[PDB]
Amino acid sequence: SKKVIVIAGTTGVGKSQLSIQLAQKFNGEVINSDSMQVYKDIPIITNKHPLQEREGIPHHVMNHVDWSEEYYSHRFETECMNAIEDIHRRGKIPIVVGGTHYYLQTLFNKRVDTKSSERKLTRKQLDILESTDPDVIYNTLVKCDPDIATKYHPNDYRRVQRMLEIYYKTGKKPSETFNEQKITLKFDTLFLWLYSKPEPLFQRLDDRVDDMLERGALQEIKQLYEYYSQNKFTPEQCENGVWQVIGFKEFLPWLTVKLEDCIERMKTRTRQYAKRQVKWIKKMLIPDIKGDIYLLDATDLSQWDTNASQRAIAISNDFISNRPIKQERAPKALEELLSKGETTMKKLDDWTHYTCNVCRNADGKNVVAIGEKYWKIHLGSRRHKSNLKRNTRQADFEKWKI
Amino acid sequence: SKKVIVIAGTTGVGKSQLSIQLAQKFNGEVINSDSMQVYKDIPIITNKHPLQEREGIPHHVMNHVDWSEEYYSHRFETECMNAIEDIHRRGKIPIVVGGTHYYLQTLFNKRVDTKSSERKLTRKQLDILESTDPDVIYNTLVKCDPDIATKYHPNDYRRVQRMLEIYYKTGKKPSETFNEQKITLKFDTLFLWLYSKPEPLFQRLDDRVDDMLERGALQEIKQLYEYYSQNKFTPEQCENGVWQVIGFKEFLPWLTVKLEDCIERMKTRTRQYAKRQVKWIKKMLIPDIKGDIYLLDATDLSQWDTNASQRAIAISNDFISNRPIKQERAPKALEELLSKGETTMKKLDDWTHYTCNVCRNADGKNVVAIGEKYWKIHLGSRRHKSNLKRNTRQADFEKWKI
RNA sequence: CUCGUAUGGCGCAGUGGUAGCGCAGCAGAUUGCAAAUCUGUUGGUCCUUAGUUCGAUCCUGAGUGCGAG
RNA sequence: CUCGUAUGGCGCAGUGGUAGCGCAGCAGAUUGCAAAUCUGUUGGUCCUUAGUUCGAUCCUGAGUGCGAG
Ligand SMILES: [Mg+2]
Ligand SMILES: [Mg+2]
Ligand SMILES: [Mg+2]
Ligand SMILES: [Mg+2]
Ligand SMILES: [Zn+2]
Ligand SMILES: [Zn+2]
Repeated sequence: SKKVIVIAGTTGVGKSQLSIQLAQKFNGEVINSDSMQVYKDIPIITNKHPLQEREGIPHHVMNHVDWSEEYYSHRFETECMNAIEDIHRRGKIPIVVGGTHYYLQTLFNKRVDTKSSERKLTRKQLDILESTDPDVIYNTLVKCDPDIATKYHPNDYRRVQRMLEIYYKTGKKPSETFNEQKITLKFDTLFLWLYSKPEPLFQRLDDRVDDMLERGALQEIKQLYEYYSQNKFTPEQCENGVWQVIGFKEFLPWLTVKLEDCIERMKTRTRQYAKRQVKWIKKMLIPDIKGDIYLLDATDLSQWDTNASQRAIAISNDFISNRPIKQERAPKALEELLSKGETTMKKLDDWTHYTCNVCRNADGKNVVAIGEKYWKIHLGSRRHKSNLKRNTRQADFEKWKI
Repeated sequence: SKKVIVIAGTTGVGKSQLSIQLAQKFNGEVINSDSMQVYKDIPIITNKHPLQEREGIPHHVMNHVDWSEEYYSHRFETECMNAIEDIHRRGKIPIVVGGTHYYLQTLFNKRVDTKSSERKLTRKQLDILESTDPDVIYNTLVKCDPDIATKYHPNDYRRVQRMLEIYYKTGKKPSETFNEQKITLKFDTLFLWLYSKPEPLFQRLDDRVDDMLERGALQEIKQLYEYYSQNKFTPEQCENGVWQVIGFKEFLPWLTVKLEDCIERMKTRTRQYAKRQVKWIKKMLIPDIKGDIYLLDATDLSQWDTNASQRAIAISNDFISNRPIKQERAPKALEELLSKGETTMKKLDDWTHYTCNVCRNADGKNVVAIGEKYWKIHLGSRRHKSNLKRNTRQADFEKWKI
């Protein structure tokens, strides 16, 4: 009965705090899921409650990757899948905690294997793959497997390129692979959503940036700018590694109310990450695991012990005890959060493309709407209204000539 | 990949009526589950849509059994599995329905493989298995694997006996087998719960019995008593076959007011089945498939086309189209029906046994409560109150003699 | 006119001293029998009355409801 | 009292004919980069008021808040 407990949510609710209670209380090792904490030390700014608070619970896939390195999906795909191994073969229950919920796709069938195949990537194929022009690599995909071709935009470099590579290396179009995909989840899992109202969670996430300088956010980033030298690397790769952490790039140009230049920006970047996190849980995660998840009202921190702690244990208990849970799944307060309307409903289903002939971006290309709902939006945007007006307006230069 | 569309619900909405609407628009075979439709003709009373409005839709597992045969959970566990095969390899899709929701338990990993190891039980083992006394075969189980032993009552013949046979034939205790059981479901499934209010569904189920005589319920049962005469199946083989169908035993005295004797009884038996059906879906099915099911308000039959038909297609559609459904999963009206409280909550979790020393049934044995909740109930039942009262009295006289 | 019977929603057992069984109902169970099987439990205080009595559902008479020649 | 000056949520441009830019904010995508990357979009009656001009956000008269001796 390979069971696995997963804690999802925005930072500022107590995930790395609950993962501790649900650790010894049920014998488990906590795995990480932050495309930041994996980088050697440099805590505080990268968030990670002091070691003397992990209650001796062996964490995995975190604090080990070197600054002058890059962390990708695959990396976690194996490093995580691996930690689960050890934790399992040790009668201990894994507890995956993390903000990059994209990585949660590993805990269940959703990845495309691309290594066991030796499809000789002929020169002609690579030239198309490693092409400088985005539309030429797209049209190629449009031909072979036009299905998946529509699910993406002709400007989605990373995406279109990824799909074609799959068609080439595996031979079998990626459209079919998905049409007959397991989608099931490995190891019986228990998803816990430790959510918190936006307004408060925001006020907290900001006072968290303030009191973040006191703990030594200064030295943190300062010790970060130090590694910046003795190596040198222009923004050609100095914006994809530890560099992303909130506080580095903010004081980067401020080191070649001037304080606000970095303060307000930091507090902003934080919220953005949060907002997206929620979006991914609501539009991706939840819908995929078919609304099977348990919310935890973390809005009021003065009731966390009863609204998130106590509640968590109970739920987590029956989960491990192989006994069906009796918990309502979500407090009446945060009830709509799981409703199809606040989740799956926000998804996209109409992929039919649309092209506006009277509008185009800087790249010269005409605008490309995807979906009736959105195609109709463009046709109503000031943009379209203006181009359409000065169009029929530049035409009125004929009446005054004929 | 291979998908299936089950249709649960009592017998007073249109499960068979809708199983057709979908089986066509989405191309599929309607696998039956009702343990009554699986008998040569005799439909007018065993209920099963006539070929008239059949619209040439293929129906499996039904009408293939003869009056003289005892159908069980295995013959279905095989026939169904086979029927689905054909459908899956014929460019179609299984549209399973049925009334005996128990059998649907086969649509996933649950049962044990007590076939591979056809090990022969030593005389000593069989003697214990095929014992006449229920407590002696139970104590045996209490010893080897006391875990599963508590999940049952010392009077649960069929149950306790079945568990022991699993321990013997497989060697591995049934307690562990369940503690590490898949529980997952084979083939992506879509459960549709075509429910309807109790009051109305009852009024309908009864006018159903009335107009049931007109279609020829008389000849139906009459042609049933005819098969009775041959070999004249004594009350030995009268509860293991078509015999149990409504009308048979009901009108047995009408062939050895006198009309109500069978009328009221019939209408009653009907409701009983319905009530239990709902309970199984609410306490068993739903909880198991983790509240993943779609209700369909069939209370008002004047809105069926919109509340059950239209709605069903839509949901069914995205299901097959491999697109996550956007349907609210259950109309605000019938909302509590899926709530943990109206389902999983009704389950039993405290299995600790309890014995009353002042109470015993006809079998002589003392009462055996299972679970605090219920142990406390017994301690307050009139039964206990009386035995406890007439006890202190016929025991206080001794306290008087001296 | 002759005679028994006249108890939980219905069909029944039963004792001078304060009551039961099955059906139904409610409820739990269900990992080859599930329209089966198992388990628990809510309803009467014995048609009405006056007496017979230390006290009657069970005793006597009667008003009354059914069963018969 | 004499001069600067107020343009969408924040900061800035800008033209005689009825407006932009960066940043926020909102929305969609995501099956080896995801704190990435891609795509779409809502905000102002250009301070108030009165005039020359056919036209006023940009010219002129004061009007009001803000800043300057
Ligand atoms: Mg933390
Ligand atoms: Mg007396
Ligand atoms: Mg003044
Ligand atoms: Mg922006
Ligand atoms: Zn346009
Ligand atoms: Zn008792």
